[PDB]
Amino acid sequence: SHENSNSATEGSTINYTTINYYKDSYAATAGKQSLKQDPDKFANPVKDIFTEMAAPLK
Amino acid sequence: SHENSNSATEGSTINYTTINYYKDSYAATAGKQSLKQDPDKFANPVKDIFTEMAAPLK
Amino acid sequence: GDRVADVIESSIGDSVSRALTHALPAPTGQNTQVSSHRLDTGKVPALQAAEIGASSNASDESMIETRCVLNSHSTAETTLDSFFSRAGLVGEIDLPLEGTTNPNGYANWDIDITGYAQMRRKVELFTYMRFDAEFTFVACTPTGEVVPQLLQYMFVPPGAPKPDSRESLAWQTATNPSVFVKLSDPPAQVSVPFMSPASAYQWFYDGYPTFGEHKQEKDLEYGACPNNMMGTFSVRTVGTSKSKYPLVVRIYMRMKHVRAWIPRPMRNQNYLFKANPNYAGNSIKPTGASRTAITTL
Amino acid sequence: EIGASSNASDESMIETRCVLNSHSTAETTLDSFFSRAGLVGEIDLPLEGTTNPNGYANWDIDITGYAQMRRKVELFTYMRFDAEFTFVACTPTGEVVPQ
Amino acid sequence: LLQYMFVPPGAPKPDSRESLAWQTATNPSVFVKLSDPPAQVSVPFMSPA
Amino acid sequence: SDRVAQLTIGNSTITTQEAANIIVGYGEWPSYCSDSDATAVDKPTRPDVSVNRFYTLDTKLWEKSSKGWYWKFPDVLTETGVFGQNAQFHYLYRSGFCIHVQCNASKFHQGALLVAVLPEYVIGTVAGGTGTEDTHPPYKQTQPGADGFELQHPYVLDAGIPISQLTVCPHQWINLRTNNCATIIVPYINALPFDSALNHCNFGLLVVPISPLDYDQGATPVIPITITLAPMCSEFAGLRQAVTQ
Amino acid sequence: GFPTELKPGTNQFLTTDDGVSAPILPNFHPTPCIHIPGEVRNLLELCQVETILEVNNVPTNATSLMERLRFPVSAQAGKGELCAVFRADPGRNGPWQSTLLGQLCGYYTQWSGSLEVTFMFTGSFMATGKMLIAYTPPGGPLPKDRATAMLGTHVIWDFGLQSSVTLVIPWISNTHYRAHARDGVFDYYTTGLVSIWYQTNYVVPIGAPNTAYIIALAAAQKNFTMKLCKDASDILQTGTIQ
Amino acid sequence: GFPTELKPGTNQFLTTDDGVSAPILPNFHPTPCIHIPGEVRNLLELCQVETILEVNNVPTNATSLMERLRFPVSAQAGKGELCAVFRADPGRNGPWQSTLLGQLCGYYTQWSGSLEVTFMFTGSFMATGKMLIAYTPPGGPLPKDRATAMLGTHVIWDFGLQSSVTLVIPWISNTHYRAHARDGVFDYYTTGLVSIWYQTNYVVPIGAPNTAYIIALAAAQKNFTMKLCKDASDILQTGTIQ
Amino acid sequence: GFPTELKPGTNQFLTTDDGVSAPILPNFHPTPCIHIPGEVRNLLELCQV
Amino acid sequence: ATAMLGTHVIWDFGLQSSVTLVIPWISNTHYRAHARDGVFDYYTTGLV
Ligand SMILES: CCO/N=C/c1ccc(OCC[C@@H](C)CCN2CCN(c3ccnc(C(N)=O)c3)C2=O)cc1
Repeated sequence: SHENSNSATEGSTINYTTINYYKDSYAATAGKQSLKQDPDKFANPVKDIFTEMAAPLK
Repeated sequence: SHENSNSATEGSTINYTTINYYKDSYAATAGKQSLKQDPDKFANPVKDIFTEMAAPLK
Repeated sequence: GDRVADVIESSIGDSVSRALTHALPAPTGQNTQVSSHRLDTGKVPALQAAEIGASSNASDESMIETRCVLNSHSTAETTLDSFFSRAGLVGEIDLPLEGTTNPNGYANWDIDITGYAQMRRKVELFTYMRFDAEFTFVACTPTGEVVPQLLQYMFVPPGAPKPDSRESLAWQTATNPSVFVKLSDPPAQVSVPFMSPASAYQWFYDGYPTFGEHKQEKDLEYGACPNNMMGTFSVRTVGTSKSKYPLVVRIYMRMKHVRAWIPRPMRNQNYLFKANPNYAGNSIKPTGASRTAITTL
Repeated sequence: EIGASSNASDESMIETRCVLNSHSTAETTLDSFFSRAGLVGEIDLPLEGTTNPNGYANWDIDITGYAQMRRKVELFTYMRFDAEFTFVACTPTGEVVPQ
Repeated sequence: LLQYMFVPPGAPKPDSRESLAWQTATNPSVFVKLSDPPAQVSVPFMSPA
Repeated sequence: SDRVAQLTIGNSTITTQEAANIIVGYGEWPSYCSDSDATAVDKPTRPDVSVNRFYTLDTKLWEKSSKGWYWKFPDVLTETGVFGQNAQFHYLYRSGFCIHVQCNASKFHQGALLVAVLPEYVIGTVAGGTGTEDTHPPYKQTQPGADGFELQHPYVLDAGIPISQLTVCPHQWINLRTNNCATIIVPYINALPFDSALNHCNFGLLVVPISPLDYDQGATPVIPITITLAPMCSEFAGLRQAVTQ
Repeated sequence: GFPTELKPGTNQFLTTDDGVSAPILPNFHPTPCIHIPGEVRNLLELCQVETILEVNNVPTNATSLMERLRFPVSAQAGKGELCAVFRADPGRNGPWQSTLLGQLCGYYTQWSGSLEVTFMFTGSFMATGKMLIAYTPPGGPLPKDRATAMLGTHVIWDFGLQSSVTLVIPWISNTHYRAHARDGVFDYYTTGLVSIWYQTNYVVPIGAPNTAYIIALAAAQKNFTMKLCKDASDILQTGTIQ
Repeated sequence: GFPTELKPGTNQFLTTDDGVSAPILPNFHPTPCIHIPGEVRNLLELCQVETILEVNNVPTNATSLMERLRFPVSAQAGKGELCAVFRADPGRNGPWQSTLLGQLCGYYTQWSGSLEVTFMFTGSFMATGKMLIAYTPPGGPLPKDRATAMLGTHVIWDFGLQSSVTLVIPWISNTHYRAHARDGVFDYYTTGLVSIWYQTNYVVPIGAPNTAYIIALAAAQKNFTMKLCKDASDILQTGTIQ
Repeated sequence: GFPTELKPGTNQFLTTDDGVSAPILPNFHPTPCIHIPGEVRNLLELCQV
Repeated sequence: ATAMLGTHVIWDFGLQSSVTLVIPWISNTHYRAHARDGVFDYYTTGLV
């Protein structure tokens, strides 16, 4: 389909698989999102990463 | 589709991408228009064009 | 040109934001590997230093003797779209015959979804959100009866004239988008794009919208971010004469194509007002249940 | 005096930085501006009245009776276009009757 | 006009016709008229077993 | 080797022999605004060393009964050094921050402070106690300046949200038996590339004691908590006369 | 028949819906389109054409309306006096309303771009002068003196053979787009102020008028765009149009 | 027209139906999306971030709420005394409610995965001690003594330079997923109990406090997932929000 | 819109009609199916016992 | 708060008993003569 690229997720790090019948992409369905995760951004945002075996403070 | 060419924009300097289910093209959707512009026709309709750097009256 | 060394070697202007982490595909829960007894010195997975600010890296494998478990449990239902793309109530509009509110057969609702707790608490888990939305409009009398009445919904963006009566000229709707529908027809439904001047809507704005002295009488503007004010939703019965029926319009919103940034603590005190996080100071309650002693269930 | 608009740009009036502008111009095309349904005519068929009490009415096709739509088209002198016409009927209270 | 709502274990059960739970922001709800054809939906295998 | 550290930027250097590593907010270092994210066309000014340096702005006393404090960024610096002047003369501002909270004691003192950064930290009022009055916080409470402000109800962060979940934000703890400082690096966080340093506070810095300060009679009772911070990658645009608010 | 299922939206009439509708005149062919000069393709083409800015929007009686199209300058006392001021906000009530840009701007909720105002001096050939035209970005209050205005974006204009000078109001915003600004919270989107001061003085010899007028022409730069169509704030009709 | 036949479901509005709806603003283009730090992609990303577990969920008066964030330890008499206990059930009323995991858990009917609780000792550097933290899988009643707790999954914690220790509550279930457990038949899904005992004793020299506090941080392991979206048990609003 | 024409049968609910119905739980994934002895495939399997 | 605006070092007592403050050469002239009260204060290095 040759429509407009006016979706809120146009240019996202996760590609979607949607359905639409109109010339404006935001009219499309939610579809399926990409199953990528990055827990470290929140759970482990340390500069110098420390291993599991070693002692965190040495 | 093999329909009639009875649209108001048949033979325009801008091509459209439309949808239709009838034999008469004017029944079609508005679609998307070509994004061409020509400001000079109104903003600068001078015979002898003058540069930006130079002085308009010399 | 550049000649002095400090200028040639400076990092001033680097637009590439270095990232310490990156996303990996994770369509299923992680598996469990076999493990055996470990009796070592130097190695100590169980000991952590929470002060650092990171969460424990200790895993089942290193704390107990585990077996192998092939985990095929999906992670699909916890994506942002899975969580938010479910229509919920965000607005109610009454059009009574004899009343004190909108007895003139029309109403103007400022588009603001923070009037309902269920939906509000979910979106406030994040600071910034960007998304498209599907809006559904359910109309009927206050008993839930369906009557043969024609309505007109019109989206009035900021700066467009707000209708001031049922016969207002603004209903000519030559440019604003309007929907004409019957209470007998199924609920009206349309798709709305991301309309903010900003890259995202934000449920929290720790600032003021204008400059100047922020004296007592203007403190009501603290936290007000125009980037979130998308406009007015106007409704009217279609006619020069009053309607014969009392009506109610329920507005449901279903987000889609969602992106969110900056997670935050979740509301734990009842909401009081749309515009802010004010809470009843004399009723600050614990986040959850309590008990008599720390040594008893 | 020449009759042309200024050719001066930001670049030459102040020290500028580079800005990659990806703001679309799509919403200002003629179809984007006009292809939005607006009111251009009203026809009354009253039971007891002074206008059309005989159960029929003739309306001269003329869209200049309403300001919003009129002001938009009068921005241009000549226009050529196809059109989609929608007809909304109901009683004066907005009631739907089996007629 | 009726409202059917699926309340899974642990979700708040409505205690009145005006209960807040009807906001149905997460549970799936169907709004339909007795005049419309019978409502119809597909349900997956939801057991923990 | 993770306990010792030196932070040098501008004409200032910080040292610590009891650190606990460094946190980089949301895993990304501060950076200048790219030409594709930018929108304003004037060439920005990037003062560099004269504004990206460490500023020690305030010292609070940790007491056995202290409830906790907070500071707003960039509010805390708007009237200090060259950074302040640039924030005043320009409409547009953007930068990152390196926050270093200091608090030392003895091997006989105890207590733990939670140091966290909360973006768009909107403050709420107790609504007249009954919650029937729609009151609003005053300017001196939303933008307290360098002296900061003391939390009235830390459990709900004075905004109806559980402090018990504040750790979902970039943070570190100062557990006296372990470390004597917390260092958090924060990138520019906003929905716009640039914004006003005066009307908008990008995030708030919270320093709250979760485990109360304690010690025996005879040990130094005055235990200060000092706040030092440095802007990173400061950029300014939209020049005109200076304005304080 | 083929199994279908009606979904919400069914039967509704959305005024901006771009659909297909049955044609009333089958096999009809329109009159061919001959060539006609001046075809426009995009409203942005018109926003770049300068129109007269009513800086002097004060007189209101019918017989004096034309005076709004020009403001005066005259010999002063060399104290860097103020000539005129106005908000740069294009979609706001004020001077910009007289311009085609301001009017078209009214049909869109948001805009983005640099602006330009060109001032034409219509005094006599023997009149000379130097003016300071300044643009104060958001947050800066109306300059009390020339020394304060001079701290912002400005142009120093010298009267001469070139009758005009252009002040560029560069796009300096926090947000990518601005909505129409007005008093209240929406002042968040204000563009700023424009002030005109005497740099030296208006000088003339014996025999030439001591007062002359300046005409201001405004339009948009090529980086200017608008989004989110809306109805204009005005509806030019009182009762029914007969 | 094309032969069709309406089927049941026609006209209904299902709130979780993922369909297509006509766009209200044709040819509209959103403001470009600039880079913003901290984007989240899946709620599971947040379940792995530790938050404070209110083990000491007993004080209820406003002025003492903060005391819920930490529980105490102090010199005992060496009889392997009990320090504290709590259910491991994450989506159940109790301590876990203070954690972000417990809260997000409330929006899902079923969960599956291992859990982890990290205990941080905030006593003085001169304080030493050894605690026994135990996890009793389903069927085991609250341990009467340390000798009974010790028979289950446990960790023996030694105070030292490393202020914290992690107790892993490994996923030990009969079913692949557990629904939220509560009193009654749904106790079928209970995770078990966690008890903390003194292995030796809290020891300190002259000059240091005889009482110190422990802060508990909880989150989920990487094998943790949740299914079947549902509304949370709470609705934070009394009357209409004005 | 696309020209259609409703035919008889429209709106009826036939209990043995094998059709498609909207799913109430988008992106839901059932508990995996472990091995269980004695699966039956056809009632004829039982008629021979 | 005023001192902090200049070149400074923040010293933390610990195993390393010492800390070094560097008084970087920040002068207008390439060389300084010995400074004393009066016009020769022109050559003063500054304060610590
Ligand atoms: C025929 C015409 O049919 N037209 C339908 C139609 C329906 C809905 C439309 O608009 C949807 C815009 C919604 C999604 C934005 C909701 N947002 C974002 C940020 N925000 C917000 C943030 C912080 N604080 C507050 C606060 N109130 O204190 C509020 C919000 O409420 C437009 C048109």
